[PDB]
Amino acid sequence: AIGIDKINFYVPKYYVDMAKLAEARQVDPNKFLIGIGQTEMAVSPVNQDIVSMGANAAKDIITDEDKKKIGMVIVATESAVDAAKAAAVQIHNLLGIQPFARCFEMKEACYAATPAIQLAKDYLATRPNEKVLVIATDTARYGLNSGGEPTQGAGAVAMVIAHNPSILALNEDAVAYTEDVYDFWRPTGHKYPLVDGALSKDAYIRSFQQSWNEYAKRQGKSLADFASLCFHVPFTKMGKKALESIIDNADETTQERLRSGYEDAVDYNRYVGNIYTGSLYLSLISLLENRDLQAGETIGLFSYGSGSVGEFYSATLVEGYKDHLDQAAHKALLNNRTEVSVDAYETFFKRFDDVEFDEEQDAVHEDRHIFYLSNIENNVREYHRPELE
Amino acid sequence: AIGIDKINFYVPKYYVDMAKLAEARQVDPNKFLIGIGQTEMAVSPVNQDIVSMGANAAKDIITDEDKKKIGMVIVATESAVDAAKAAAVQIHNLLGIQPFARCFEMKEACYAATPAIQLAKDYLATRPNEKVLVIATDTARYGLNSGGEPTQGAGAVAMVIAHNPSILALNEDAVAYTEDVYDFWRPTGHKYPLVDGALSKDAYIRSFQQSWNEYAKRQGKSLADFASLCFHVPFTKMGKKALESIIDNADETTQERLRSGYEDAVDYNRYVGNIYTGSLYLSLISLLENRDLQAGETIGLFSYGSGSVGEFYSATLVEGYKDHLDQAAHKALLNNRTEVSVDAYETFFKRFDDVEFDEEQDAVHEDRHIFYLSNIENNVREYHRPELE
Ligand SMILES: CC(=O)CC(=O)SCCNC(=O)CCNC(=O)[C@H](O)C(C)(C)COP(=O)(O)OP(=O)(O)OC[C@H]1O[C@@H](n2cnc3c(N)ncnc32)[C@H](O)[C@@H]1OP(=O)(O)O
Ligand SMILES: CC(=O)CC(=O)SCCNC(=O)CCNC(=O)[C@H](O)C(C)(C)COP(=O)(O)OP(=O)(O)OC[C@H]1O[C@@H](n2cnc3c(N)ncnc32)[C@H](O)[C@@H]1OP(=O)(O)O
Repeated sequence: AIGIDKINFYVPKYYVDMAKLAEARQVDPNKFLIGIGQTEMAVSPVNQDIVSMGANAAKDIITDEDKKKIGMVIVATESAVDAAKAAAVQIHNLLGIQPFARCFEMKEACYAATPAIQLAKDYLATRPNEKVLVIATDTARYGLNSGGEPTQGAGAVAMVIAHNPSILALNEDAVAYTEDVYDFWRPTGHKYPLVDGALSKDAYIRSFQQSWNEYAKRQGKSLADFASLCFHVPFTKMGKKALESIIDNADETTQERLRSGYEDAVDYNRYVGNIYTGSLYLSLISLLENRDLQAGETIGLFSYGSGSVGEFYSATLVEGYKDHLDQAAHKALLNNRTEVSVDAYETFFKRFDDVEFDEEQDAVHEDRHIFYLSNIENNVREYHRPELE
Repeated sequence: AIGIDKINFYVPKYYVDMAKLAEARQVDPNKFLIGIGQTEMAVSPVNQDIVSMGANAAKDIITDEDKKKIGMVIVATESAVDAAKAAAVQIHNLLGIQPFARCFEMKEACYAATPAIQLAKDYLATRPNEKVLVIATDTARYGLNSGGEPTQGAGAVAMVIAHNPSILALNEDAVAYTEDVYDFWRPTGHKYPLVDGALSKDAYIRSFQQSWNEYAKRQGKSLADFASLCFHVPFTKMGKKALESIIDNADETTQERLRSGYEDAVDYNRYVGNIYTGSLYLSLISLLENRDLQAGETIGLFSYGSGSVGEFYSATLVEGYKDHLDQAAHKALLNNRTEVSVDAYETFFKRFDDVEFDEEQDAVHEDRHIFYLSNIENNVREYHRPELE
């Protein structure tokens, strides 16, 4: 079998409380806490870009041996910093991976990490001793006082795909569905995306229904065959709606199971926000660590990308997977963050726009053990490397 | 076997004479004609963006049946018009391909089309009744009076990867090489790339030598085993230098053959210019149509992307391939172009920057049989479809 052998995520060291944001936006806190279903929003300091967040997510899961066996490094993102040079090249360099490897970026809104791991699996079919590093990294920025502001987030998820995976085996049953729609897009030149709220909800649910129907038809499967479903989520309230529209015809035993699985799947996302390409895989991490699924059981995953493309596929938990997760490290990562006021968040937000460095405000002295953007000279980004190196 | 079943290209209807450009830039025409090795530069009218050029290259090689069997549409480019929505979705829509397919963009400077076709092959290994559509589309724009201006170009190449290919079977011998270098890049916000001419040449040649060396070592092969080599062409003279750097240690018979093959390979490129991700594949088309290679003979290909990543692989000619090429249509495509003066070229260029439509200057009435950008309303691009539809 081939699948996810290692998985880990990284989010910046700051966050803003959703109830506080609500107060500053003149709305009932519950609108955010319950309406959209978010509790804390990740805030990006200027010294963390998609390159440093991606490297930080991958550094803890690649060993010296892995550095010699990784044949491809794929970065999925819709928050690129260069129009030509793939961020995968910089991360390949920063992580010290062997030179004979392919590095490139994949793009299609928040759907990109899925074809990356699926194709990584296909690439590995004939290479039992090779591995593939896939990194989903993004900064969901809508703008201050914008309609999507409450759903903002930032982070990166790193996955090592290989034979004899310790966590999840990817099955060969994926089915995608493409339909040209303008629910969310960001033309060249625009700092923030153009959104069509109401329309983005309909497109999202339709893509899911269409992909699931085709999948169920081709595999002769039904919801009852899944221990749990894991979806892409712009915010937890949106994911709940998509689930309810599909399990509307499932048995009661199945509905209780899938509804319960969902809450475990979006646990971590409630404290980070939308991280685009990484949202589905952060939810996957949450599900695996917060729920106690049994080995051999199957999970159904739905990946979505505005524009739009949807894909439904399944994976199977591998025996002993619990021993290969980093639950303590993950809870620690989220708990070790510092809450910032809304005014502070707004200052960070404005500085990120212009990439205005400030060693004091980002408190870089505390980041000795991680990768971070230290400066830009002659249009070249310079990164600080973990002290351990 | 799996490989290229069909391949076609499209360049815009205008071009500027290199000798004319030289005179306008106050330099010896031979500097451009012999020095860099370019005769005509493709000029982009505003009604041709990467989506329409890509659709125009694929339309002539997609049959009704193909539309039903294409399960993946991959667009390689470094000239994207949206930071989130993959241009593959628009092309998928324009070409009328069946809904159950994956659509996404791949990026890594001019290297992207290669991992696209290599992964498309790995993807098809277990899907016998499916095909993949790969489209490399770009507009190489450096800026009026810039250092790279003479090497500008625009166009797209479309390839259908399938089982039992009619033209080329892709072998399982690819080896890539990555090395972080700032020879050419374009930070977000920059209209034109930042280049380091001198450095970019050495980076190119080093990547080729490192890739070739590892490939020769792994496959136990030598240049003498190739009927011809085909490489990425920023401009024909650059490819000549790279080739000369390695055939030095080759027999007289092999040097004559590879030098001769090179001239055939860059024939079409002399009249188009650099088209980034599509350059290598345009050269491949040129080689196959202008030379008379025999079935079973092997071609060695070198793909390069600044940043940088290089890959060397081989493919074998399929018996009867000549009957599956479109030399007549290609010669006609290049011949039916209209030369524009340097003044007109500069007007077209400046208009392209701001996407300022001009039905008369772009002469859209002549474009009834092709796809083209007809307008942009509310940040949404509208395209005209061939009348035959
Ligand atoms: C972006 C991607 O990554 C791609 C995708 O998945 S597309 C998914 C959707 N798109 C996005 O996420 C883009 C950004 N989204 C947006 O534009 C907006 O954030 C949004 C439209 C999703 C919501 O913004 P909004 O309009 O201000 O809130 P609104 O839609 O009015 O509704 C707020 C919710 O809180 C509820 N609510 C209102 N006041 C409340 C209160 N006091 N207490 C509790 N609930 C309350 C409302 O009933 C509503 O829930 P429903 O789903 O039952 O209607
Ligand atoms: C961009 C990608 O897609 C990635 C790659 O492949 S990177 C590899 C190539 N890089 C690029 O294309 C980047 C963009 N290009 C550039 O920066 C520039 O166009 C360039 C550096 C390639 C050349 O620009 P230039 O400086 O104006 O021309 P210059 O370097 O002076 O030399 C012109 C050539 O014509 C020759 N020449 C000069 N006058 C001549 C004359 N009257 N008659 C004939 N030959 C003449 C020169 O000797 C020279 O040839 P060689 O050096 O190879 O012997």
